[PDB]
Amino acid sequence: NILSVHILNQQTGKPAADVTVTLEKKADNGWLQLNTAKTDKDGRIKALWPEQTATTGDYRVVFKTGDYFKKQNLESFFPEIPVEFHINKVNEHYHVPLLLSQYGYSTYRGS
Amino acid sequence: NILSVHILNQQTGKPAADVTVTLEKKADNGWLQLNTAKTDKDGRIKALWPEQTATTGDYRVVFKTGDYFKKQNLESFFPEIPVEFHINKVNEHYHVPLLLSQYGYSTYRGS
Amino acid sequence: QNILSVHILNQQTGKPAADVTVTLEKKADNGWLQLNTAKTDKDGRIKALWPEQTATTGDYRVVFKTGDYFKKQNLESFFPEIPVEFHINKVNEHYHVPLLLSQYGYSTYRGS
Amino acid sequence: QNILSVHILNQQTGKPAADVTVTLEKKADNGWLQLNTAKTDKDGRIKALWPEQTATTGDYRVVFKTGDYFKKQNLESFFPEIPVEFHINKVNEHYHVPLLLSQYGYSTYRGS
Ligand SMILES: [Zn+2]
Ligand SMILES: [Zn+2]
Ligand SMILES: [Zn+2]
Ligand SMILES: [Zn+2]
Ligand SMILES: [Zn+2]
Ligand SMILES: [Zn+2]
Ligand SMILES: [Zn+2]
Ligand SMILES: [Zn+2]
Ligand SMILES: [Zn+2]
Ligand SMILES: [Zn+2]
Ligand SMILES: [Zn+2]
Ligand SMILES: [Zn+2]
Ligand SMILES: [Zn+2]
Ligand SMILES: [Zn+2]
Ligand SMILES: [Zn+2]
Ligand SMILES: [Zn+2]
Ligand SMILES: [Zn+2]
Ligand SMILES: [Zn+2]
Repeated sequence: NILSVHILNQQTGKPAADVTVTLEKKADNGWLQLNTAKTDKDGRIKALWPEQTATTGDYRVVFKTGDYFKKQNLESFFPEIPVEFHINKVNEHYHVPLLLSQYGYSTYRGS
Repeated sequence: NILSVHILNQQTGKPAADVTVTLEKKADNGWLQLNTAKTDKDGRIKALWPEQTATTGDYRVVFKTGDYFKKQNLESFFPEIPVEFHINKVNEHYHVPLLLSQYGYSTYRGS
Repeated sequence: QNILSVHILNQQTGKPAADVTVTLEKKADNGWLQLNTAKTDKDGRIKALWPEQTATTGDYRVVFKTGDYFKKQNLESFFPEIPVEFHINKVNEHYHVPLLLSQYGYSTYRGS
Repeated sequence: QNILSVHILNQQTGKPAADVTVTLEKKADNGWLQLNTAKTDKDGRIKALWPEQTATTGDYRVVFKTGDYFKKQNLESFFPEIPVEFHINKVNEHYHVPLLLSQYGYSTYRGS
């Protein structure tokens, strides 16, 4: 499977479990949803890509982090966190982690 | 003006100049553009809000960093960088910096 | 500006980290010599961390005493303190070293 | 899973930083004390950085020799090297310290 994401809560140093994440493909107009899943107990979704071959182009994962903090009775600057990325080789592995705090985050292409 | 953004290029330790940044307002499960501007020689847009009172709700600034890198013949993982945030109080200041590399970034509410 | 500014933004509150002790040291042979110590102000800033002596080129270290900052709030942190080592290759320039801070994560960089 | 792992991701390439020297030191009574040194593999990893000797609680630091890493590519960096200090309260636990590296900025955290 060509896409994995995970969330590490930088305030606890522990994974953010049970966080909804969506995957969309950029279309000519707007976006098209490909999948949705929730991070597991290790804050991971190891296989977020649906059962379909990928094409080169732009994609967007959206980590629903607002809800995750809301459940802890915590406020956050971000209602959710979209990350847009480009696939240029269709059978490569893509890894998009999120390092999360209430009022800041980091994301990168992981190994 | 209630919204400032700036971009620091972590690969040079210098500001990212002449980068286009849009501002959108959330409305009916879609987004509406309110303004667009370019970071100055210091990587800043001091006054990104249009000349109209802000309303509470969710907003999205989109840093056009894919284009910034492509002009330098540098590949980037991200075609652009959207950041969504809540504006709960219409008259206070919102500062949304971006720390930028080709394959990673950080954003946060600034002071 | 002063040759050296530092500030701390608490990423968990989205507000500056006030009253955090920060030291400045110069590399001296295989060790370090303290040049100054100061505390972030109410905006999380130390606008002028260099003491009133001429800065020389070479390597330096700021240590953000963040373990203590979190301990006062009865919060645990992975880092007892956070050292950042950097170059001062040119004494005619301004050096800005921000710290973006969480209990189990941080970022630092050369700012403007 | 080892008491201590570290890895480096070069955020300018989106690829691991290979063959980077990393030391590990303990905060002993007589000063900082080297316990081990190693080099990241082709995946940017040192999965087992602890020496064979039993770990105790206390303060430790890893120093990623990134200055050298960039100098081999004829690239400048703000940091001669990057120290990261951290607490080990439970010797039975796994401690992971990734470094996300750019020439003029980095991020670190306690990983899973
Ligand atoms: Zn992962
Ligand atoms: Zn959204
Ligand atoms: Zn693309
Ligand atoms: Zn992966
Ligand atoms: Zn992979
Ligand atoms: Zn700014
Ligand atoms: Zn977009
Ligand atoms: Zn909102
Ligand atoms: Zn501001
Ligand atoms: Zn402000
Ligand atoms: Zn500052
Ligand atoms: Zn120290
Ligand atoms: Zn130097
Ligand atoms: Zn400055
Ligand atoms: Zn690792
Ligand atoms: Zn050192
Ligand atoms: Zn300790
Ligand atoms: Zn690990």
